Amino acid sequence: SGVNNTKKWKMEFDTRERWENPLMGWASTADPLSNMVLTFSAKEDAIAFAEKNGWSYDVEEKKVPKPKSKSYGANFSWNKRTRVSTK
Amino acid sequence: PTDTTTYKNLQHHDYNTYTFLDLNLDLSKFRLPQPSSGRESPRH
Repeated sequence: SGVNNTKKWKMEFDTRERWENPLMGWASTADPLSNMVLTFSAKEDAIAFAEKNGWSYDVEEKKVPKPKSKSYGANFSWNKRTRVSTK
Repeated sequence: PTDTTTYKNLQHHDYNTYTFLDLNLDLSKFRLPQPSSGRESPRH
């Protein structure tokens, strides 16, 4: 339920091929940018950083949970379906 | 004046398993019509 990891903008690269190492079975790669993650304070900072480095980018809008109406008293309604059968 | 030397709550010695729910059944005729929430249930 913690939300502390949904507060900063992140830049990550497109995932590339990983393959099995014949000796040990380890996951091998040829992608030098496979672990690169950059943190940004604003969407506009991240866009600016990608553009000067010549990287094509896709930007997705931040999703905030919608405000909700919580009423503990609704659990005991006279005539509504919100009445809970158990506690 | 009342005797007030014996115990006058002795009827309960003759109660049985269904005494309470027989009185409840007997008392149904006097009750007033119940209110309604408008639905058959909260839908279980």
